[PDB]
Amino acid sequence: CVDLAAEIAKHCGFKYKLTIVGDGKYGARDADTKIWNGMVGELVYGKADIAIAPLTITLVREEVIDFSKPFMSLGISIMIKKPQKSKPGVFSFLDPLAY
Amino acid sequence: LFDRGVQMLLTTVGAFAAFSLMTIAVGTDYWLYSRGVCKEEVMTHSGLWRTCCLEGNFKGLCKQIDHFPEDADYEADTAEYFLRAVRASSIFPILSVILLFMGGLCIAASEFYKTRHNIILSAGIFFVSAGLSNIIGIIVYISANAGSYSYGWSFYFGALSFIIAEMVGVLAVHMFIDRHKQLRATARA
Amino acid sequence: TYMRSAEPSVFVRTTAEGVARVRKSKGKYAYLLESTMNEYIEQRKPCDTMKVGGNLDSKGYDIATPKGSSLGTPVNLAVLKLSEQGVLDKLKNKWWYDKGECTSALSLSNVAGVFYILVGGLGLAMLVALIEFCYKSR
Amino acid sequence: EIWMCIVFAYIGVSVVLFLVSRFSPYEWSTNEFGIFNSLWFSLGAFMQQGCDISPRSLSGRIVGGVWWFFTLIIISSYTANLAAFLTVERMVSPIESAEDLSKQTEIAYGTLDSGSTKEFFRRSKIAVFDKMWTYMRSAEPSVFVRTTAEGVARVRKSKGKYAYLLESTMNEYIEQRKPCDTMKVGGNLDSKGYDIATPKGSSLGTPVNLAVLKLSEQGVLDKLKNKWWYDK
Amino acid sequence: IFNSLWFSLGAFMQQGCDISPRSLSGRIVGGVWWFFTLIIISSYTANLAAFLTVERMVSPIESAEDLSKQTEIAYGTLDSGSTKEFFRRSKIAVFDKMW
Amino acid sequence: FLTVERMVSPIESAEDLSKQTEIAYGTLDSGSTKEFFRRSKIAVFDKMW
Amino acid sequence: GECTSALSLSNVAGVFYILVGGLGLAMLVALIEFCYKSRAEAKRM
Repeated sequence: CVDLAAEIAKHCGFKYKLTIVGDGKYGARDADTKIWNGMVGELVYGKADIAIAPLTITLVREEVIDFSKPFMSLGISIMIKKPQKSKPGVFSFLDPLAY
Repeated sequence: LFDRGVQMLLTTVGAFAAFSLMTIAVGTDYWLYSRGVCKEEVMTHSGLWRTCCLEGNFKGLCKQIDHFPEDADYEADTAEYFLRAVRASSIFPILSVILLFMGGLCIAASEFYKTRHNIILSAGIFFVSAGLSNIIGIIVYISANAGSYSYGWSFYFGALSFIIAEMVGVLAVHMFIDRHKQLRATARA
Repeated sequence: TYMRSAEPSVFVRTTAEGVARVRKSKGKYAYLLESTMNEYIEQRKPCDTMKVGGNLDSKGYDIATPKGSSLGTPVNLAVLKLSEQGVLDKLKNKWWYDKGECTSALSLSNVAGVFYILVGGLGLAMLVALIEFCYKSR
Repeated sequence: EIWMCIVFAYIGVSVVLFLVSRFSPYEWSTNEFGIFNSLWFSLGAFMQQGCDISPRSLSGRIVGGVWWFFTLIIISSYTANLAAFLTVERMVSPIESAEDLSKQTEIAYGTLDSGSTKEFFRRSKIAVFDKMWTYMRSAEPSVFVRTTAEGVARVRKSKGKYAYLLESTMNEYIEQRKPCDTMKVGGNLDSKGYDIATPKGSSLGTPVNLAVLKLSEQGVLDKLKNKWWYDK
Repeated sequence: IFNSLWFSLGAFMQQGCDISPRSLSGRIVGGVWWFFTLIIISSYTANLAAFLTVERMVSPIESAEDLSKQTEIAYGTLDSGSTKEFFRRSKIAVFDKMW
Repeated sequence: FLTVERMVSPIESAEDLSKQTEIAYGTLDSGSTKEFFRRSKIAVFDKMW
Repeated sequence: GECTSALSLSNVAGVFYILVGGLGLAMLVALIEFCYKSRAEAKRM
């Protein structure tokens, strides 16, 4: 994102200052008090002018702030351990021919 | 191979030598010289039960061998669990020791009531079975380990016990062969 | 329906623990997460985790701007320009793959089965011979 | 351990065959399988060679059959593993070019920590050259070495695990120095040249320029290089 | 002697034998010859398999010196030019042998 | 025969596609696919272009 | 829409067919010989 921020400023020709959100949250809405936090709260309550960060484009976020077109697409994947060498079975000498 | 007095004493000393060698092999923990945790990585002299430190910070500290590791052992098939069970209990080396002792008792029992020629055959069968049990124990131990190293003197004490057990088993069956020959020779005459 | 009706619970408190749980299961656990995070960790030491299959769903990461701001528009064209120019792909390749951190003799275990069969056959032959001798004696 | 267990199994099979073929007096003899003959039969069976006798009883035939199966599996395994050894040895391809070095990662390679060779990789546009630069700039510990002399010993110390990139003239000379344990592989990555330097406006500019060309065409330069690189 | 030659030939080709030695020394000879035959035939089959699997072709010429040492392969230059004059005026032994 | 068949592995990714030459590959005469490769600075895609 | 490592039996089925065909041919040859020998004996005896 630092590289992307540098490229974003170069295109539009504006100066910028990188900062880390103190809350350390991407953004959510409280169920009771209905107050946003994280990155979303910074842009909604005017603590920053832009959020160049891996912020998911979602329905609830799109209503309160404006999202550019996704610079990176993704989705749910499966993580498994590497297959690794399997210890041969006791009766592994029959392997070259099918049962 | 000849005479009768020599064959009996040779069988007796061979049986006793095999029994003592196998008991030492089971009893002494010098079976595998390999790097491993003895309580950093350090060369250790292992056995069937307890791997022990060698040339380390605290030499001579002996610790039991971890046969069923905890803390997410990841499990495996029932075959691997059976293999670890045999390796940990060492049912086959212990069975070899038991068979050697039973063969020794049978050979000793041959002096009393020598007319029961089947005792010699029993001793021969027991010695052959003890050799087979030693073979299975060695194979199981090596397979369990395979999951730089060198084998200690107790491993080769056990390997030498198998050779003597079969050699005594050959003589024990040979003695039974001649005893039945003596019966046939006198029956015709 | 499988994970809800699973014992023990297969839900991880945090993403980092889920990475460790896979490495502590030796292939008995599978973790589901975003593809970008999976591709990142796959390129990290000791490189024992891999990503399989396609994406179950489709999402996107975007640059957020306050509502009613003048920078909302030029940023949106900036993302499109870089994507078509290949800048975005190069930056992903740079921070994911460019900066990523990723015979033998036959042992006794390969023929232990044939050894066991041989010894069992020897034992069976001895038992058969003993049974025959006992029957002939009787 | 497989050979040890083969010997042990051979002894056990021979003893068991002798026992099951002789112990019963009701078969007394009817079979020529003594302890000497049993060992010979077992040895001939393992070598898959013809036998002058075969077991006839049920137990003896069981022993013979299991020994035959064991022998067949073991001989097949030995031949297959020998074939695998020889084949895998046959496909071993030494890294004979910069492209081959780039495509691999087992052998580490670095350059001087400060010099013209290091800067050529950084400002490069060929596909292989930038790939090498990306590899070294992101690697721990650093493959770059401050001095060539220390880095030269790194190749010898690392028993082939570390490769050094340097000038071809020094590569050829270092290869010819004792103990001659290091060799130059592949072709030159770029093209440079050693020139005689003269001050601007000096009267020795043109004659030296024509002198160098004269020595190259007549073979003096080639003779001089071969004298101090190969003959010496 | 004739039958011993026949026995050894049959043992090497793994084709059985009408007679087998009965003495201890003859059996020792037979056993060591059988082990030798087994190892050699397995090695031959394994090497043939390795050959047929992986195909390697090499050039008879790999350097300048190899070209001059042999004579089965011919070599020459242009009728008149810089490449021909180089060999004519060369003083190194390797190039002078080529010229 | 058997070892060669085991060594045979079919085409999986564009990286494997770029290296081999037995199977030719081509895009449309126009459209966004050609301009992707032409503007592609990626060495994997640059060599295919 | 509208849409391993170990050797399989299919690779060696032909040799099985050849073996069983040879067994059948041997059985047929044996029966033919037996029938011919039986025919010869009855006429002679």
